[PDB]
Amino acid sequence: FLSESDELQDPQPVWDAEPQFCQGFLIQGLWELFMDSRQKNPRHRNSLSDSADPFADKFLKPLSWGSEVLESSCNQPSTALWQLERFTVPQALQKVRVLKHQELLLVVAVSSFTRHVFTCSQSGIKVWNLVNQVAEDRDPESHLKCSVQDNKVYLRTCLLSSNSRTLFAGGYNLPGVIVWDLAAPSLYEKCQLPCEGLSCQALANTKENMALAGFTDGTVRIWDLRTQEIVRNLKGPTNSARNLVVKDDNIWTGGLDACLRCWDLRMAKVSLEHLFQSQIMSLAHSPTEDWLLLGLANGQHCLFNSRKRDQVLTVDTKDNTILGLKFSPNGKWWASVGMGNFITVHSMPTGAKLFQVPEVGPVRCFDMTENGRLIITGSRDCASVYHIKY
Amino acid sequence: SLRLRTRPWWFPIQEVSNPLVLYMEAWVAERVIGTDQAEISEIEWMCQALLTVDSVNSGNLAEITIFGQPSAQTRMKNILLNMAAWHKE
Amino acid sequence: MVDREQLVQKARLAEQAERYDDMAAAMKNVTELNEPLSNEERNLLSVAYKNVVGARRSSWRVISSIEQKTSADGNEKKIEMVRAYREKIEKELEAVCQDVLSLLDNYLIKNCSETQYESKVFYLKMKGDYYRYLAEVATGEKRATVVESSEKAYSEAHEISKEHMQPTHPIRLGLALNYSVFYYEIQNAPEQACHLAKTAFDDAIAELDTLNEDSYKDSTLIMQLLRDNLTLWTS
Amino acid sequence: VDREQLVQKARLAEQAERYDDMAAAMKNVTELNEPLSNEERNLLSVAYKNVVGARRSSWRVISSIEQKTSADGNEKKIEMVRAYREKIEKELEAVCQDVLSLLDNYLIKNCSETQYESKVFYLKMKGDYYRYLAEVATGEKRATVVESSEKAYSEAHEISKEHMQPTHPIRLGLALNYSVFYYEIQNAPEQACHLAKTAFDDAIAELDTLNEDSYKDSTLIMQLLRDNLTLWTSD
Amino acid sequence: DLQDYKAHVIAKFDTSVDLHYDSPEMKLLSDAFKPYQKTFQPHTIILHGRPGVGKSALARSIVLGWAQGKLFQKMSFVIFFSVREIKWTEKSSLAQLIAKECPDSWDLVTKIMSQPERLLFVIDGLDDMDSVLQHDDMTLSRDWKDEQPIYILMYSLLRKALLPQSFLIITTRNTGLEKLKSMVVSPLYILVEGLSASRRSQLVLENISNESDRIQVFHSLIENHQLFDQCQAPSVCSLVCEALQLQKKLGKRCTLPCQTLTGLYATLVFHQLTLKRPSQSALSQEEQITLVGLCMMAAEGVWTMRSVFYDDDLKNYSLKESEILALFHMNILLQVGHNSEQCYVFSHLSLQDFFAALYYVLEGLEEWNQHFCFIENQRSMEVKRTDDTRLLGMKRFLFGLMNKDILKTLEVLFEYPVIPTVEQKLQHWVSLIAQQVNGTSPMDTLDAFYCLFESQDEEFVGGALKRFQEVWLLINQKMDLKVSSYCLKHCQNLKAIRVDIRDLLSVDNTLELCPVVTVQETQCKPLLMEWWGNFCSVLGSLRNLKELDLGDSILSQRAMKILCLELRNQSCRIQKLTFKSAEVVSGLKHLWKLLFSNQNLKYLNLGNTPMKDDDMKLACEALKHPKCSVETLRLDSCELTIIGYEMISTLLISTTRLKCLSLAKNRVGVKSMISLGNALSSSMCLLQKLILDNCGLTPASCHLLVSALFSNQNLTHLCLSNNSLGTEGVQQLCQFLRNPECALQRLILNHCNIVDDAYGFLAMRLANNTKLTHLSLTMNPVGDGAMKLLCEALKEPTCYLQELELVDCQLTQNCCEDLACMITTTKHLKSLDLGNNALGDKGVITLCEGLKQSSSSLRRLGLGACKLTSNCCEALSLAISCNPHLNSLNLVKNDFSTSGMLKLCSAFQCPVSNLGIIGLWKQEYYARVRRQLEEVEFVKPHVVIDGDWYASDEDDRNWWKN
Repeated sequence: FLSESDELQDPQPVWDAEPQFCQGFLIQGLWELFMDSRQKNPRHRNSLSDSADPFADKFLKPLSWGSEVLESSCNQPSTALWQLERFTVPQALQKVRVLKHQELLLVVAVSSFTRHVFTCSQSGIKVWNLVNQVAEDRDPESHLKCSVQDNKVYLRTCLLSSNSRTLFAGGYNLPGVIVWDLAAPSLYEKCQLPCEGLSCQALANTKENMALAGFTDGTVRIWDLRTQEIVRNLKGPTNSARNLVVKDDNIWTGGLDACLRCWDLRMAKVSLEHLFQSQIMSLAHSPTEDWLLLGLANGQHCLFNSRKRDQVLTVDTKDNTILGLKFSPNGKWWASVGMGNFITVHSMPTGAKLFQVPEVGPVRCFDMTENGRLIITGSRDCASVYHIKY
Repeated sequence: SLRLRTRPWWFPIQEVSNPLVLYMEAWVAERVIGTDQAEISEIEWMCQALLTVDSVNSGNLAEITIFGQPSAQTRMKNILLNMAAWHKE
Repeated sequence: MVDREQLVQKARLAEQAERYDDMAAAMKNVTELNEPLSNEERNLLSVAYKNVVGARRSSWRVISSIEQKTSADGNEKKIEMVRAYREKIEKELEAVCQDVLSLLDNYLIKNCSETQYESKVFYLKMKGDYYRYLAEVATGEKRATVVESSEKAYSEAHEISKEHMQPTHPIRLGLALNYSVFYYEIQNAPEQACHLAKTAFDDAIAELDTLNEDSYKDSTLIMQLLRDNLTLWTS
Repeated sequence: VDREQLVQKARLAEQAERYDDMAAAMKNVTELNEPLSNEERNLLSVAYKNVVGARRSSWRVISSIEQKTSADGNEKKIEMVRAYREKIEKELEAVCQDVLSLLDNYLIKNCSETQYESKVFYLKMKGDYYRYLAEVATGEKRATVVESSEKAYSEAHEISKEHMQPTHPIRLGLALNYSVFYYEIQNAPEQACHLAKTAFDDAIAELDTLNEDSYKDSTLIMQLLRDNLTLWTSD
Repeated sequence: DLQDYKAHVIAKFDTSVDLHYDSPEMKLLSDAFKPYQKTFQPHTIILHGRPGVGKSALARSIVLGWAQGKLFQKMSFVIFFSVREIKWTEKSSLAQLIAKECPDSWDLVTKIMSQPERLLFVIDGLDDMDSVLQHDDMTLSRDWKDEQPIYILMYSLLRKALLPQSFLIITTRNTGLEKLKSMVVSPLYILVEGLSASRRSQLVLENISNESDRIQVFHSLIENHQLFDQCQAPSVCSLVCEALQLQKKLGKRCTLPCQTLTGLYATLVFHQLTLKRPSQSALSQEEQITLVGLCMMAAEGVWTMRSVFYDDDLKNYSLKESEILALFHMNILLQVGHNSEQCYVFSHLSLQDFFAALYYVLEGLEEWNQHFCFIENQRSMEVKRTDDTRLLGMKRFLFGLMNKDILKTLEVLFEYPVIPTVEQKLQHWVSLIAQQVNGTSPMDTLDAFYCLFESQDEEFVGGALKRFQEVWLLINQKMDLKVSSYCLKHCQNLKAIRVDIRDLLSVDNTLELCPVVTVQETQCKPLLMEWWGNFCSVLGSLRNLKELDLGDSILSQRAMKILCLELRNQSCRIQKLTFKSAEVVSGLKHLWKLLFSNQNLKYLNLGNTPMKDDDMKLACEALKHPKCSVETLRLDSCELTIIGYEMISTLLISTTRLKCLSLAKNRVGVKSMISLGNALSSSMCLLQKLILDNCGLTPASCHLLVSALFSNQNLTHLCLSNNSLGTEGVQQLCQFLRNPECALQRLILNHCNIVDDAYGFLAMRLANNTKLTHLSLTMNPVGDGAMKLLCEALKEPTCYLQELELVDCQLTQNCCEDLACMITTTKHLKSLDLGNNALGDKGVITLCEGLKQSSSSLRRLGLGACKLTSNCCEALSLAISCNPHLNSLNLVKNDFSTSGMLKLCSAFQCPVSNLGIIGLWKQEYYARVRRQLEEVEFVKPHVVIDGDWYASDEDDRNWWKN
């Protein structure tokens, strides 16, 4: 049937507890000796029935110093030119760690410069370090909260600056956009960035020392970071600023009205308009080329030229609603997450699918390191760390 | 018999166990360190390594301790060596 | 009471042993007690009768698909035999559906109170489903009668749930999906089905972020069931 | 009308996945006529195989639950679980006895000297159903069925090994079932492994004999034999 | 009543009256409380430190100096309570806790109502409590007078729920932070260091025996970081000095090792046992029980993150402090209580770790548990979140206790032979590290080397290191060189080694050569150079070593000279020397000198290193020398000048053993092309493999090259990848291939754009050709028509081609039926690659018709990245179910569903198929498919299922890429 519970969530990916560390193996071996000293005082029959109808220990390499894995690269069918080798493409993802947040995850950030991981849920932000050699982690370096400030406040989004010195957070009932300082000897809140009666749901930072956000009612506000006064206000339709991309001098905005707008900061006026067949759920911009990537609600991946602005072109059609999108540091491949248990990778020139990795449930967010070595993906309440094999 | 230092929160506790120890001339090291903390903290943040300089030695020497992962230790060591060579020459 | 608890335990055991006839009989005996049903027993009854009806539905579909080809072939004895077998399957399915509907009408659709809305919407949706199941295998004026009864129950459920539940509620989403399916298959109104599915999906997306954590999985599952019928019908 | 109509009725029941109807129809066929054909015997095997497999899986799950629960020793839950398990056991025993009575009264008796495939097939079925009865019995009742199963299995195995080619699917299946019986029912740390090893080696020596006609089932049975052998060697 | 409290605290702190000296560290602690940065004003300060530096003394000094002036002012109370005494199981509230800790100054209401503004809680030694910390939403008391467990009140105070705005200072060790750092809000971390780096060296050198080569032992002591850093505690430094003095006194009686902190740590415990029994005799029938109980209690404390033992922790192990003191001669257990509770502790955690290790050594000799009354409510299934940070000391001691002369002493003491069962477990662990499928991890290799060097034994180490056969080493400390040199002598099966020295040996400056207490220079040598020489000698002395890789080393002139000198040894059997990605430009002269001294050296990868005219000249002379035996020379990415090419030509035309030459990734001039052609066309040039990819080859240069190669009759392998080749060039190459006495076997044209006419020439040549077996045609614009031409040429019985590569050729489903026909008809082809073509489900289904017939000798088929859905899985399974000749198969970069993967797995299970290599990333599928693949690997133990399909190399396919 294509009727109620029509083959929904029928399978289940039994996640492995992933013990493959030699040090842990030795520790467990030494530990069982105490138990055995204290103690003193399969397949059934596989007869004539088909089994194809669904109803030497291997150790993973550790993440040395929380930076690299120290292995050897895969072979290629042919050699590559110097320019050809300048850009590489992944081939597989190997899970190395699991971070145990205690609540439903909303946002993740990495900043591999300082080897940290920030996980943001609706109650607070947990900070983890990647140098802790453990199969699964359940004790963060810090746990920032803001609930005690007011009666009942929610957190929606968090942002990490490019130079890894400032953290931004925004939510529903807060009196502002909280700012934390990361380069100080102590982890403390610095500014407030007032936004009295609005829900943030989107944040962005600009290299000219300015911050900006796009609220639910369509308002896009810009603040000066060094003095915390409102610089500019822009207004659009409701539920039309759920995504926000900043470029050299333009703001690209997309939301649930299926319209892509381009605000110009000098004149504070809309310069472009475009319609789409479904709601825009994700936006991204390539770091090297002039391509804007749009992930629609009906499963379409669309590429748009941010300079020529000639026309859009659909590359790949996923089967599920896209929630997250990000480009590689060299702008040669992208990753996509959605509601369909899979993390997908696509190449740049044509959007051809490279590989997939199953997950336990709807994947809401993910992030990538600046050196293109790790991928953090948070599905239900745990953030999984993946090492990219080139 | 006791030395105190401020450990920034972003520096992991796992990397205070295998320091790099070296010795230079105190006459260089005094002007190497200077007086204030601003650019010292900035350099520590940039290199992701901690630096400690002591002068309580045989009388004219500089005991230098560098913390962090080997890449950071190497970066700080090269910075110190190059700047000391430029000072002496 | 003690009999209620032991019957519930027996139904759960039969669920473990995949004896859905026994589990459905146990749930019927439970609900014959004229006592309000909790969420767990409601889900158990729904699952039992859904499986029991679905088995016969698949059997009838396969038999009819073979029978149309055999009729195109044209051997009279084969026609007679396949028709008799189909009529037997239809009689079994009709008896099951009629029992479910009579039990639904007699006790638990009327024991509910006015302040209770989730139970009312649940039972009206079940009424609509189990009348659509009869409609699928009906001909003549009885087909029209079961169709209008299903329309009545479904419309009442939709009206009740429109102004009392969050659009991201699993019950509301499931009711919208079953409405769209009924329009597309029984009433043959693809434009109405597509409009309704698109509206429900857009309403759910509007407040997807607010969605609470426990119902997040169920609402996501039903939403992904939607937009697939939409894609198929648009294509 | 009679047996031809019953045969196509069994075909329809198989296609619609209602194995009880197949079992009733082919019990009727066997009682009606003494001889039987190849396809008829195959479908007769398949229907009862599916029925007994369903009952066996249910019994295994219920027995596992009973064994897990017996640690607590609650005097009220244990009674109901035991009664339910005995109900399942009575169902399974009735099915097995019906099959065995049918075999004895019609299939074995009507086989003549020249027929060998039929004799081997029916004796293998008799051994299988006696084993199915055995795996739920305890005491002298278990001993009687165990010895009867072993007798039937050996009587079939002799004829199979001294007349049939090793690559025959019936011979391979009999070897697999006999090895499983040895390993599971009474005892075979080495006996079952030896029998499986010789059967697999004989089959693999002259695989070119099996050609393409029986490629699928022959390779499937050989794969099952290799899997069982590897598991037993590891354990 | 403030004066009374101040006088009381001064009187009660009568533990020291000498350390009350104001110091710059005290100034830093005092002024660090002021608002940091612009304006922050931190409220919590946490003091780190190793277990045994003066932290508790510092806290007591702070609270004492408060009630004297000249310290923290603007504060009302400095309430101090050590957590060691309390048992974290007392319902006492905070107010009554202060009341019970205050002897006679009740002042209940007055103290409650006077100063709810500015307190200063000084909590001491909270480093334990880590195990008992429930950390499961503990109740957060908001005010005093709350009857709760004192640990609950402590957690609430930590979380700033009890009396907010009150300052506090905490003291812990670098192990209790694991759960504490996430419970405090905006803390300030002060790290306190131990004695010094020079004071420790001086104190260690003062107690050296001074009778033999002692500088080696001194350096092996002061360069071991695990020993030196732990020696920050003055107690540990005193113990080390005492052990050194004892070993000096017992010159010959004591034969235990004089390093590793287990050789010298065991002399104290063993020698300082009793005074009676002058001969070697057993302790007693009871002292053994006392020792076992003490050891097992220490081990239990280590495993349960506990360092304070109460009376209940005793009397269940049948232990008594008088018995411990009688058994030993010092105070192993110290009492730090002042009331009914005693709360004994070990003197430093090192002793606890040592006894925990010793329990493992001596636990199976007798049945000890019969003397114990272990209940603990069925041992609480014991849980632990210990990880591995605090078990490092116990692991190191356990490894070090396997050394002989320690087991012998224990055997003497216990009158029973001691053969612990942990030894085989450790050996098995090291073996499991040694054998890994995808190479060995350098971190685990170095960890195992450290643990093995810890036990200065020979049989144990030799038994551990037996199955390595390949080693990857990262060297960044001198102790790493030391332990690697020690451990490599017993690696007899080692075949290949790779070593990376990123920083350690890259500068030649004898300035910071530890000038604090440096010994006389005349009878000494730089320590780094000496240890590097020792490591190189160990490398050169091995017999089965064949491959040496220098990784990312930045070796300098002196290091390179030493390495070459050690490699010039007669016993060296190194065949391959790889210098790619390493800086060796400094010691190229020494490399040239080494070239003609070792006759076993027959390979030299010298890529990415710039070469000059003089260097090329010296290399040419070394190659021309009769003593040389180099056959392969890779010279890619080097900046070859014009003047180097005539030298290369002269070397080629002279007498040499050179066979393979690589000149990749460097522009070849037109003028130099004529010299290369003159060298190549001569009859005295015996060269078999020439690699010229990524070169600046124009059509004219290619024409010159082939024209020169016309008369050559020795070259058998030729690669021309990433070059511009025209139709005239392909025609000339075909003409060269036409004539007899050519003897060309492998031809690689990998990125030369080829036009359809040239495919016509190639097909005409392949129609009737011999001596040619491998043809690589990847990444070329060859279409369906040229594919038809090639298959028609291949169908002829007079074709001996063996391998065809078409990985990224523009092929579609229009040629798949022709390919199937060619596969069926042919009888010599065995390897076919189709890597980036859009054959689709229809193309693969068409190909399967010819694939399944098994009428050919096809063994290797590449079907990766062909856009295959689950529709073609039926045909693929049918083809591979009945095909006993297939051996390898590639299936990566394809979209397969669960049902298709299940069908493929069922096909793999078939006994007929003999697949040996399968290309699949098993982590891209669901649990059911993963279990099926695991079952396949379980049934067939020789099948390799890995995604690196091109890693497998049966024949020399990658000869041009090394």
